[PDB]
Amino acid sequence: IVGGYTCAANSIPYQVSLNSGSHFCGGSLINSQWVVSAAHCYKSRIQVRLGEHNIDVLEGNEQFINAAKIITHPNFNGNTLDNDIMLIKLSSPATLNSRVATVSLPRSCAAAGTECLISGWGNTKSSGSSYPSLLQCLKAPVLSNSSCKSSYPGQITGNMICVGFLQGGKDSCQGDSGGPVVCNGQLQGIVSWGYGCAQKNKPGVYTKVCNYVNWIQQTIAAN
Ligand SMILES: [Ca+2]
Repeated sequence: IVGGYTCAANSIPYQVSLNSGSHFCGGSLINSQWVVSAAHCYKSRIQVRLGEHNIDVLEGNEQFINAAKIITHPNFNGNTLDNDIMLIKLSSPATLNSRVATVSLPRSCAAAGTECLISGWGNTKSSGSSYPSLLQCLKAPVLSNSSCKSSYPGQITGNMICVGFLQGGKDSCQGDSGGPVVCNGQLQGIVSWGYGCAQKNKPGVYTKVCNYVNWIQQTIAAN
């Protein structure tokens, strides 16, 4: 997250880190046995780390649980990033408490202008690199389809939204991928793609979760 602030410890209790030796992408817990993330973050072995704030220190709130099943959307397209969404089933259920909690799926899609909270342990610099140990937060609004499609002509499908700022300076980046965009208590976005991070006139683009509630529910019931 570029241009953000350090979240209060354990204030984002549905955020997960996906780990394969080290943190590589984010995710959100949506029920006790299932995490949702981005399909472009796919790898064959993943450990899910819940209850994290500082990813470099063991703090005593953490649960580390191995993924048992990894399911990418059947129509994910690696060229356009359409349908960039993946579900992970945990090998044993997470135990829900004050530091580990689910986030609701969306009851409807969101209005332009809606304010949201984006979080993750991705890159924090817009020139260079630096990955933080402490979770970072950023508040940003859903952009109208007009501002989003003008930024990326021909590249925005019906399953994508833009959230962020056209002046640059504040955005998600590498390592935030798969993490949550939560607006009025509902998971509306998954960090997906963009041109660079925090560039003027190039806001982040996010998978539009309100189109996938049926797929998520049907996949959970079947597995
Ligand atoms: Ca920790």
